Amino acid sequence: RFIQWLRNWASGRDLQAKLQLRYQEISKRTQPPPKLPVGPSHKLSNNYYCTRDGRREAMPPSIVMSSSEKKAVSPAPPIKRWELSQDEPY
Amino acid sequence: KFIWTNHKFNLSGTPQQYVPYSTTRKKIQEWVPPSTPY
Amino acid sequence: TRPTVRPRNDVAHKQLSAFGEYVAEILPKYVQQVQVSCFNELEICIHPDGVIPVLTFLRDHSNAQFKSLADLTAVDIPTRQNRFEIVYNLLSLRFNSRIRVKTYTDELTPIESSVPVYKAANWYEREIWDMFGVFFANHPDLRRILTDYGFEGHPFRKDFPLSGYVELRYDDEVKRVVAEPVELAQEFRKFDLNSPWEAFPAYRQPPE
Amino acid sequence: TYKYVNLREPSMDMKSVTDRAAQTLLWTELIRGLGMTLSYLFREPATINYPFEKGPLSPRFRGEHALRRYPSGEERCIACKLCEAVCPAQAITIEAEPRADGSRRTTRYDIDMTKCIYCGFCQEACPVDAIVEGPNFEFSTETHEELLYNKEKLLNNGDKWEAEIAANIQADYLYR
Amino acid sequence: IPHGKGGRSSVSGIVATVFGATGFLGRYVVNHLGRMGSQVIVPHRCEPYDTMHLRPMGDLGQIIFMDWNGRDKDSIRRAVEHSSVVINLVGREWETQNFDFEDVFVKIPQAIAQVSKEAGVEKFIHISHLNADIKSSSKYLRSKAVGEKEVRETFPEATIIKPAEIFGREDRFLNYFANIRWFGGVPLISLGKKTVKQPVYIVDVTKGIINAIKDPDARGKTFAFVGPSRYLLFDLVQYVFAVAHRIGRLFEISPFEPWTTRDKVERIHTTDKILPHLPGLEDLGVEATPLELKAIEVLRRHRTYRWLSSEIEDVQPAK
Amino acid sequence: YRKVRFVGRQKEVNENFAIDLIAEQPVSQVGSRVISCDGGGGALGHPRVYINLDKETKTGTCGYCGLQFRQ
Amino acid sequence: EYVVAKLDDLINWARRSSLWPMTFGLACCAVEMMHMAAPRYDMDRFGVVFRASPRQSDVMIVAGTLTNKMAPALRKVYDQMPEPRYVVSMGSCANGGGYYHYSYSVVRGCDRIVPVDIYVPGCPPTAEALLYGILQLQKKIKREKRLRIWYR
Amino acid sequence: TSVKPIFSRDMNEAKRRVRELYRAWYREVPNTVHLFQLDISVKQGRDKVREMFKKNAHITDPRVVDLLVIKGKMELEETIKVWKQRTHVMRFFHETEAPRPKDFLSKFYVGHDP
Ligand SMILES: NC(=O)c1ccc[n+]([C@@H]2O[C@H](COP(=O)([O-])OP(=O)(O)OC[C@H]3O[C@@H](n4cnc5c(N)ncnc54)[C@H](OP(=O)(O)O)[C@@H]3O)[C@@H](O)[C@H]2O)c1
Ligand code: SF4
Ligand code: SF4
Ligand code: SF4
Repeated sequence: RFIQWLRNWASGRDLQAKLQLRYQEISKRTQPPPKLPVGPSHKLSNNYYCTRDGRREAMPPSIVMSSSEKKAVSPAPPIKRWELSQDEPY
Repeated sequence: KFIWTNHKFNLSGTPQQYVPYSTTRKKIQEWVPPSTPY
Repeated sequence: TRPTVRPRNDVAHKQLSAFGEYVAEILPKYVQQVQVSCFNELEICIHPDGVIPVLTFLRDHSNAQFKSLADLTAVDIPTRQNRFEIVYNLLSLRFNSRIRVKTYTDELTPIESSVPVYKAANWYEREIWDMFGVFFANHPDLRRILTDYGFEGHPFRKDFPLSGYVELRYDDEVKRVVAEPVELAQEFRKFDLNSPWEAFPAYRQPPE
Repeated sequence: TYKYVNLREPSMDMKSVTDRAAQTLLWTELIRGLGMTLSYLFREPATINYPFEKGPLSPRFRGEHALRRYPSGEERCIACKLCEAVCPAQAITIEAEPRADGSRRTTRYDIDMTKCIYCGFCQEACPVDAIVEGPNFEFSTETHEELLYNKEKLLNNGDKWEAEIAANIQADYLYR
Repeated sequence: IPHGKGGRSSVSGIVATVFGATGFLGRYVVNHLGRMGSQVIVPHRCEPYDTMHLRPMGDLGQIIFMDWNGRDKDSIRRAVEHSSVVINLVGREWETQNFDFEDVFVKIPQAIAQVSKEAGVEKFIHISHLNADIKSSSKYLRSKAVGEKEVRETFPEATIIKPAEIFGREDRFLNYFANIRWFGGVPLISLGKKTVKQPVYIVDVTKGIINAIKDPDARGKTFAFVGPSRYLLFDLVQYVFAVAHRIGRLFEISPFEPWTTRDKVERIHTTDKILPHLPGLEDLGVEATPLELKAIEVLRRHRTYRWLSSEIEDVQPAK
Repeated sequence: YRKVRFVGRQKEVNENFAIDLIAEQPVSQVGSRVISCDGGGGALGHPRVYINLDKETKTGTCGYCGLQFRQ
Repeated sequence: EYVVAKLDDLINWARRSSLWPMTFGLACCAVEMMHMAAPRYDMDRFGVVFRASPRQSDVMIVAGTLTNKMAPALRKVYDQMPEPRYVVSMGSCANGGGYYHYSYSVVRGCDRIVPVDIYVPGCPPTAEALLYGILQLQKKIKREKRLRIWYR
Repeated sequence: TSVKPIFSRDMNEAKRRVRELYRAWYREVPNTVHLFQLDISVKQGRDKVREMFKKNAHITDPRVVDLLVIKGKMELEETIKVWKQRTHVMRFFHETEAPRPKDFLSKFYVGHDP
């Protein structure tokens, strides 16, 4: 009609992606009962606390404090640069 | 059961605004003096 | 142990042993302790004398850059006999690392501003004067930020009862908004959560 | 990696520079969008016409409080003093004292409705599964003498709809 | 029984009631009971919204409102039944087109001197005026000195009060002047003779009550309220132009709330300083407040900045 | 003294009372020794607790549940 | 005689049907005010046009948290408003202060500073129990300016 | 005690200092008293200043007497300018607050165990 392409005379054209989704193509509801699995070492006869151990780990290891061919060691290697990452990088 | 029949509202003064109160038993239970005789 | 326990990495912990070995080597007039946090971070315990000095060495060098100052802060500990604490925190852009610099103090002893070394300690030093009470000398400006114009208590230290000492309320008897002592409508209940048995053996305090 | 934006140079030749002098002086741009991309009004408005129509929600929503009771009623709350002790804001206030038979229940239960920050920490600590955030935004009365709740305001406010509540949990309780 | 400290959210054991307590005086008393702790039951007549500017006065659950008429003998009996002290400021200026004004100082102060006496109030209180004398004056000033006679019969314990001409903040006494931009200031009556009265500052009166509110030991024994020094001059009407550098109304406007070409003009010049033997103030003290210093505040006009005020007064004589 | 606050406000109070609403229950029986008290339906109700009724005539309703229970 | 009480079906229907609310953005609650003037629930054009200058308003609104240093500012602004003014707080922090109610630098409650009328309760009230809180205030004018002139 | 003092050295330059900024206060009370459009007897404004400076009298030490100053040196920034709106100032002179008994027998009838 005469108002359909006058919406298409600007901003290119869409007619597929449209702001209000109001029409169909949505998700309906939660129909199914789900079941959430428990995997991670949940079983018996083996899983034994004191091998899984999340916590109980030591105090911060010291270094020489009060009471040699050094290369001027830096804390780590310096950073190598980045690419220019072809996408349309200009 | 144990739920209503019709309904109510959130009303500003209905007259009933419910204006809450305290729900508890008394506290220190003051002493009563003795009666008429000396 | 693997599935739920955070996998460690050694390499990061070898170097930050070295590179921190020798900044107790080349500035021994100042640095009084150094160590390695088990997560691969460093803490340099420095006398209050060097503050402008040490950073300035950390300010430029070809073996340690540390140009980016991230976080200045404080902690205030009673029963440390010198109350407060500073912690500077600096990122060296080239070498990808964090090295924190701890310097103690008191209220009365001044500490000297870091402002000519970095211009980003401009605010972070105005603040602390409000909260804890530490007084930074030779600071281009010293004023009141984060707080109202009335608080004479310097709150975040450990003696300020949470609700401050004056509630506020407006009355129409004249035309101001005036200040009457604090009167609450609920106690602020104090619960008590600290459970016995000392679940941590590794941190076990000295036997005594 | 990287990218470089706003790094370009004009071409500098008389086939181009007309195209940039047919732009400044004739306004061939600046009518491109707002001569057009504005209109483009011909789309259906999006409005939820409020007093009648209303918008979406989910079964996990949070809101006005309740206290359920089983079939023939027990006042499901046992006064175990938990939904009180995880409360960040410290709204809750509970005072038990042994009821006549000897089963324990409450006396005062008061949720302040100003302090409550709407966690979802008091829906999730109750082991006997009593106290439940309702899905109705009925609120807004005209006096702060009010919103403080007692016990016997809550129960009704939670027996006014239990057809709403008792059908949400049985969607949601299979996940947690 | 009094607990704790008198700041706010405290007790201090006294209930009260204050009738009236909307216009100038009553608003300014309750504000001194919304601090030391109380239970101030303030009723009011017709005004739903004019009473709000009051509410941030008591902390929470202290002051509480009712509705009443006052010619119904029940409306005063439903409230007071629980009370300790009850004062009464009620009454006003000009005769109403509805209330005939004759007994509103007679029947009303008695209508609340009904079951209050019966029901077991105590330390009941009422107001008088320094200038009201049962000799012939003044048509409004009269009927007020009847209450001192007629009403005192009931409730042998009163400690009924007798203050002077008062100057507040929003008050209408000293404000009738300086509203007088007009064909000119014409004193009353074009004579500089008997001005002025004892102009006590509204704080001291409203600090008197709450000083007698549990005094103790003033009941039946009436007091009168000293002014500052000393009497005063004509200059008071010049003093107005010395510094000034020259509820439930309506939607649009009213029909009559005038300057009243009636008692009003002659009520201000009635002077009659009266008996010293009344205790009457420092005993109930400790308060007395001047004029020269406290009259800038309440007076602010179209300069709003300049003051530079050096001019004072002796007393003046008869002093 | 306190009682002048709800004047005209109609004083919300609880029409029903559970102080005892319990005793109207047909106190059950089993014919066995110890029982499972999980109430009000599975996984909505008190945690499972097992009570012993051997007295003569009594029971024990676990005290979460309240509902009069015995053999 | 009866003309007055029929007149207040005009003036007491005019002031309730056009409101010019000020707002205070301060804290989280401001965003769930905006969405009242966004098109979903459309505040304006249901009779209430949104923010104007301090002088022209009727109903000011307090969002957010009121520290010490903001109290001297509010009190002043509430004054200048014309006569037919109200104060409708909202959010759990104008009612007794959300949390922060035990802090040092937060005024406790914002009723203490002004004579507040209607309340609303919760971090952000859900952009609904806002409007539900106004359709209280357009129903909280049942009052009559009759029976002050015309009784006493 | 060995720590560097702040400004003063012992008690004299110090007690030259407190004498000093007194006048900056004493010379400027009143320019404000017309500026905020607050009304008081200008002599009050010269009583409080002299009421405060006499308050902390027992101070035995430098670096305390310098500490207090650094507060006092500030305020003249805000007040001599306008960073306060009438209600950060007048709070010095407490108008509304009902009196404290401070005597004995006036306590014993009001309040428990102070
Ligand atoms: N002590 C003094 O210096 C002095 C000076 C002048 C006059 N007075 C008298 O002492 C008291 C001071 O009054 P004021 O300064 O506050 O001025 P006011 O304008 O008379 O205040 C009285 C308030 O109570 C209301 N009122 C009038 N008659 C009433 C009645 N029978 N019952 C209930 N309310 C009534 C008035 O109108 P509404 O009914 O609408 O509330 C007004 O709201 C008054 O009795 C006054 O006549 C004293
Ligand atoms: S509901 Fe859960 S938490 Fe709240 S009281 Fe009853 S038991 Fe204790
Ligand atoms: S609702 Fe949120 S805030 Fe109110 S109690 Fe439960 S958790 Fe604490
Ligand atoms: S919760 Fe407290 S902070 Fe978050 S919005 Fe409501 S009021 Fe502002």
